Amino acid sequence: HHMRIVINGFGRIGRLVLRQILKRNSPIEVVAINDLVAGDLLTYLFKYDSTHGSFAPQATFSDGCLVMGERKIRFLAEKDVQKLPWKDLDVDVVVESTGLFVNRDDAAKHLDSGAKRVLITAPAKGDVPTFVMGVNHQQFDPADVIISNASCTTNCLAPLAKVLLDNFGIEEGLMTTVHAATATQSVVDGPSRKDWRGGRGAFQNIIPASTGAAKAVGLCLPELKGKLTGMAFRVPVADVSVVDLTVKLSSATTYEAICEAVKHAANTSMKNIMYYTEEAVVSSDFIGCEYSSIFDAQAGVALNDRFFKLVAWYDNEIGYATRIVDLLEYVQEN
Amino acid sequence: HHMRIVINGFGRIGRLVLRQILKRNSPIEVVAINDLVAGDLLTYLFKYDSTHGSFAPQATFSDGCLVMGERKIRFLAEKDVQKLPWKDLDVDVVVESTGLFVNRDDAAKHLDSGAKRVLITAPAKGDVPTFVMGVNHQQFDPADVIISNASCTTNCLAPLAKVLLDNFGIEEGLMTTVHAATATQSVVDGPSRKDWRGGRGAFQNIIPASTGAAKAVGLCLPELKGKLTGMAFRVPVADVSVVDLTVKLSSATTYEAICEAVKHAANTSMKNIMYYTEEAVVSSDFIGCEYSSIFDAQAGVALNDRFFKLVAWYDNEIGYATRIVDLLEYVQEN
Amino acid sequence: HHMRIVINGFGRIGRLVLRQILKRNSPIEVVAINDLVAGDLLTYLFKYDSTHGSFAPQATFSDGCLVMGERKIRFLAEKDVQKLPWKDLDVDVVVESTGLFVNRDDAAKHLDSGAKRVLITAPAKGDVPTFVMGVNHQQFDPADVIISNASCTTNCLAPLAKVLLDNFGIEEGLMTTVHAATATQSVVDGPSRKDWRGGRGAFQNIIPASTGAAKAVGLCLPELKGKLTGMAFRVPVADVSVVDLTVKLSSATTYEAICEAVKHAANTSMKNIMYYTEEAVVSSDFIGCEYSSIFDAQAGVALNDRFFKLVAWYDNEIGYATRIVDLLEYVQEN
Amino acid sequence: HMRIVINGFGRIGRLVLRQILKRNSPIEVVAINDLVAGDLLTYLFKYDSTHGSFAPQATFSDGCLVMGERKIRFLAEKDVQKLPWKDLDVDVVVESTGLFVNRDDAAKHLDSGAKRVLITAPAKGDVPTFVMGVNHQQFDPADVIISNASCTTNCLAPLAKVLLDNFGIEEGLMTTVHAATATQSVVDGPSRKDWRGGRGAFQNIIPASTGAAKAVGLCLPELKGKLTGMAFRVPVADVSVVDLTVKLSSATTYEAICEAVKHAANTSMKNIMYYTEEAVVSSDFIGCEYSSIFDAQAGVALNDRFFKLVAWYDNEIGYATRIVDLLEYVQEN
Ligand SMILES: NC(=O)c1ccc[n+]([C@@H]2O[C@H](COP(=O)([O-])OP(=O)(O)OC[C@H]3O[C@@H](n4cnc5c(N)ncnc54)[C@H](O)[C@@H]3O)[C@@H](O)[C@H]2O)c1
Ligand SMILES: NC(=O)c1ccc[n+]([C@@H]2O[C@H](COP(=O)([O-])OP(=O)(O)OC[C@H]3O[C@@H](n4cnc5c(N)ncnc54)[C@H](O)[C@@H]3O)[C@@H](O)[C@H]2O)c1
Ligand SMILES: NC(=O)c1ccc[n+]([C@@H]2O[C@H](COP(=O)([O-])OP(=O)(O)OC[C@H]3O[C@@H](n4cnc5c(N)ncnc54)[C@H](O)[C@@H]3O)[C@@H](O)[C@H]2O)c1
Ligand SMILES: NC(=O)c1ccc[n+]([C@@H]2O[C@H](COP(=O)([O-])OP(=O)(O)OC[C@H]3O[C@@H](n4cnc5c(N)ncnc54)[C@H](O)[C@@H]3O)[C@@H](O)[C@H]2O)c1
Ligand SMILES: [Cl-]
Repeated sequence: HHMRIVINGFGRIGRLVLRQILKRNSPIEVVAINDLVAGDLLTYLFKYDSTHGSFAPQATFSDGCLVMGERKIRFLAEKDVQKLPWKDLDVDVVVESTGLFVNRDDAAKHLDSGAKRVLITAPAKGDVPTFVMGVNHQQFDPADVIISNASCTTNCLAPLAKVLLDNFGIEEGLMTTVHAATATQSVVDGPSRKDWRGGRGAFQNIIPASTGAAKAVGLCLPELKGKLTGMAFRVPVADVSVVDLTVKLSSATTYEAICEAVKHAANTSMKNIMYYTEEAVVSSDFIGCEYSSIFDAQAGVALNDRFFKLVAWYDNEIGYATRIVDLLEYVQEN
Repeated sequence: HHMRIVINGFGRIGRLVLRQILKRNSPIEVVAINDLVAGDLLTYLFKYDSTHGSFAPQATFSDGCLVMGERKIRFLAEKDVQKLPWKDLDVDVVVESTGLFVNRDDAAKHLDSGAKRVLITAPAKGDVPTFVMGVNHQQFDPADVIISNASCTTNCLAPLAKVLLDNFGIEEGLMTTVHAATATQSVVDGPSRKDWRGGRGAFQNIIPASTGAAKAVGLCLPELKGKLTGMAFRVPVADVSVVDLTVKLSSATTYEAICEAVKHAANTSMKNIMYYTEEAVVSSDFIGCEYSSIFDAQAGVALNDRFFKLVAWYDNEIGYATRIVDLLEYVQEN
Repeated sequence: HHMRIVINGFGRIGRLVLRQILKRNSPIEVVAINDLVAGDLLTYLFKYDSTHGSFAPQATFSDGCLVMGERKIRFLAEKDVQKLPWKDLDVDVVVESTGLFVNRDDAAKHLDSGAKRVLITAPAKGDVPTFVMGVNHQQFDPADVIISNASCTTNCLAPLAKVLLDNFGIEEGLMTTVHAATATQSVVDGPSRKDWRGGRGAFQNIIPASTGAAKAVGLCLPELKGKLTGMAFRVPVADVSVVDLTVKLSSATTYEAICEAVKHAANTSMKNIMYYTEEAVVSSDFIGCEYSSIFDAQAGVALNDRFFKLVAWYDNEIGYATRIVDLLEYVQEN
Repeated sequence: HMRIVINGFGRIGRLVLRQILKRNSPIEVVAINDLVAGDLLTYLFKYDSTHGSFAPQATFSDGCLVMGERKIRFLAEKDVQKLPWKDLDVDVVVESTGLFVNRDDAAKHLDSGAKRVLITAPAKGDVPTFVMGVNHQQFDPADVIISNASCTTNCLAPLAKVLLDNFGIEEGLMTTVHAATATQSVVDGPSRKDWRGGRGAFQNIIPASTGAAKAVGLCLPELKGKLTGMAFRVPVADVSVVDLTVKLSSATTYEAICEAVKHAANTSMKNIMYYTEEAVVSSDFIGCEYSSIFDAQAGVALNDRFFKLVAWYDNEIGYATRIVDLLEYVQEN
């Protein structure tokens, strides 16, 4: 009587989603894993992780499956999309995490192959409902067959933006994310058609990049439509990012009142989504942290009673994968 | 009568100051070099540089001097300040680049040892006039015996702030600098009494840090007093930093008009101080660049006709060292 | 009764030694911690670690002590050694991990201040017995008041050398260690009187360095005197190193037989000292690993039946700190 | 003059063009083939994170790389058979994609009209392999498909030849501590050939195999079966170092080795080997054009026959310079 999912794309997100499913003993049953390489190599990448340490030492690859005691997850290596056997496997939700099927027309092919629902682990183009846990996820409708979990940056900015919005109101906001390197970057200078800068050596450079997170916050928080914009800098760390939010609030307030508002949210409405800290934290302190947004109280500054610069950390890998598991469990219960 | 200077602290700044003096064939004569290690080791660090490449292959250390053809610079290794022979060497300006004499009372010890003037290559505490080339350096008075060149970050933000001030006015400004690692940081987690986060491993972490640039810009541009605030993030690159300036202007404008104002300033009032580019630049492209502030036209964003986020690069080593040589030559001419 | 120790130098090794004492619930009682800064900063560095994650979340700094439930460790900040109160604190062993008292005459001052024994966490100059767990530690004499645990590299090479010696004999051995960066290195190019190359930017360079491990192995394994030599390369990783041992054995053998010899030792005589793996391991896979020497079976190569190149990993921080605790527990029982 | 084309405008392809221009070589680059448009390729040629900016007046215009009066046609064909080497007067195709290392793959350039193909990597099959300063004079004008070996082979082979000619070699085991390359990953990902090579390049020391030791046995047949080796990939963007443990055939001293290498660097190995006694680190060789820089102070001696020797090389610039050197030698022969 549990939820049957498959993971399409066993990458950073796909593998860590399975890790988080196992780490919490979720009732979700992972039925199949699809990627481009054989299961023995995927099992290796699942067991060994340069960022998050080793996992499941007893996990083994046997007979085309990932064997973990009695749990057996079927490995697949199909690229034609239409040849995925979701009808035979009775797939409830496809976790679409390849990074290549962000268009709704592309994601709809999983539905044609027998899947009942599709969860895109990235911002999606087209009429795709997008949810951020703790912000607008209760707006999920059982009739939505293709949904998105937004980006990791949106999951960091949106909760903070909601606390500021509900408590003080927002007039204007300009956001910067100092972002860890991701798989789309290059080890040495190479070509990247969509963004030339992104092909430059990932660990030699601070790399400016665009982001849609600020506009995305305007979708799950419609009162913020047209009030936020942003940019990004890619920097040589392998994981963990930070949001730098410069905001003009609608009401006069103090930095203490903002801290108290975020602290109160982290203990109530934003429980397990936002975290509030006053420690002298650095990025590596958040490797493995599962919150969407960790408010850095000592880092922020106030210019006057309406202009502030606020700092919020996030493990762009683990925090996002955990939100995927949270959203899946919410969809099963609705 | 040429200017006779000495370099106190032959570190990143001290060595690159000598490089830039020689690279331009300046009439400034370096009389002595003071540091904690022998001259043979200092000559080695002068000839080989992990960031800026090898320099002066014919340079050699002989008889306690740095021999470069006919130029001979005396090496010193005194730390008690009071034993430095600046009176016998007829020192016009001491380039104070140890990082330890930022207080005016400490820097005044060079004057007691025979120096006529002291230039602190960092923000200074006390009544020390601070100058930014292209912003307020013409306010230098020959009666000023202890002067400062502000920080590298202030030299990047102040020219951009002046252009914005003169053309559109500034109501509010919130600045973030994504800054390269510097010598005060640590290779692995260690203690840093004044700045706990700064002792964490420099190349494992995004490290939040405070900055005095926003307050310093309010001093050399008094119309911006109380209008600017800022913070910093230290990231794993060995050189080159970038200013992220969120500014609300006093009058409505377009992003194109801002670009045109900076472009024109770089060709006129900010000649050899600011540079304007529209190229797809990343940080390593500015290694060796001598400008104080390089406006990145494609990286910036606009929220509306008064609220913008602007991006300006700087080689925190070479750009600052070049401004030191510029300020010395200006002081010499007045 | 139980052993009372103090940690002189609360650095990478000093903190991880305390961490390893607690992780195994050792009967060793840490009575005092001495370093250069106050206990609140030392507590912060103990709780947060860029390389090994956070630890002891309920640990607090209070009244100049490190409070962990009912365990209370006194914090000290004395550097003059002769003013250290080891007589009043009833100190059995000083864990000397500052890196500054490697000479026996310097370490003997801990005895003059009231300590009964000194364990130097580094190679030591003078008549200091040096021990490698699993190789020669049973040669410890209760009369030895100042002892050494050798280097991290010696603790990796010596166990492997012993297995090769006992099974096949060694005619010649030439060792290279590709070593992680350590606290003696620099973030940017700076002066290093003892080692000019070591002052160059730690994360910009492969940096050649000398090593005493090969000679140190010749002391705890006298049959190898004059048969081993070595060098090192420091590379931009924050932790985990690897030994590259080129060895010509005394008798003909196969690479499979070497693997079986090491694997067999790991299950018996070298239990918890050596580990044997055939996995496709990389350096980060050994972060947190407690073995002194992990044999990388698939990475090594054979030239012929007597000349081999063998690969052995070690977490130079955690592996060595664990051996410190192992040596301390052995000394208590003897 | 000699007319060449560059197939694969990557790290090697671009720096080869950079080295041709830096020396004002008579070689004329007729066309450039890659997967992306010329404007992006022009950008990557002008800006380089490792070796700095170059050719500021260069621009992409009318599908060409324009540099004053030089105009290089840009191509973006992947089907090989659709490359117009017959219409062009192509003398040598610089095969630098990394994907056509087999002779059967390289022979397709000949089918399109090219007169010769130079594979910028170790090649499988009956492909003559040359190392400048070691065996390049064995080049035969009848050789239509040739190889320049690897960057690691170009560092090890000159040192091995000096040791071979002066003292003889009994046995040798080589390790290269190697900079990260384009085949690696920024974060942990799949790599079918070498699983370890897909792990995060700048988080890890990564063991890897190498064929350099066997390749030295080809250009120096007296060393066949006497050398073996391995590699460690480490988090630097450029410059690698060879760690050669060798048993020599005759008793000698470390000073005699240094003097032999120093002597070769001044004569037979001029502009191929360099001899230094400075306190060098890897970044000091960024831009260095020698194939093999002997690090005199880093090496150690065990006895009068067993030594461990250290030789640096810029795996990008040194290799690209040897490509241009080999091309200029082939043109004159
Ligand atoms: N990396 C992050 O921090 C992060 C954060 C939030 C969201 N996301 C999003 O998650 C998605 C996955 O990114 P990632 O970081 O895991 O990247 P990744 O490169 O590590 O993972 C993608 C995986 O999909 C596989 N794949 C590629 N083409 C395929 C195909 N046709 N069929 C099946 N499998 C295929 C690849 O082999 C790879 O294992 C992206 O859309 C990304 O934008 C990533
Ligand atoms: N590094 C940058 O990017 C940058 C930019 C702008 C300003 N600055 C400022 O320039 C100053 C120098 O910093 P740096 O980057 O050159 O650091 P650094 O550590 O590289 O240089 C300081 C040098 O002074 C020497 N020194 C220390 N104590 C001394 C003493 N008592 N007498 C003589 N020499 C002594 C040290 O050995 C070292 O060589 C600092 O105040 C810094 O804030 C640096
Ligand atoms: N780092 C490793 O991987 C490793 C491995 C094996 C052995 N070791 C050895 O362990 C020793 C400690 O090295 P580390 O890596 O911990 O370096 P570290 O710099 O991290 O630790 C040294 C600590 O001692 C403190 N200290 C300095 N002078 C002091 C004084 N006079 N009194 C008290 N405290 C003082 C410093 O503040 C610092 O916290 C060294 O001898 C090193 O060679 C290190
Ligand atoms: N990188 C080094 O240090 C080094 C040293 C010695 C030899 N090599 C060899 O040189 C070769 C090139 O490697 P690199 O470092 O330049 O890698 P790279 O990835 O930077 O360059 C390969 C280029 O070829 C292009 N390409 C791919 N498929 C193509 C196709 N079908 N047709 C045309 N162009 C295509 C790619 O877009 C890319 O720009 C490899 O064989 C490598 O082994 C490299
Ligand atoms: Cl007891």
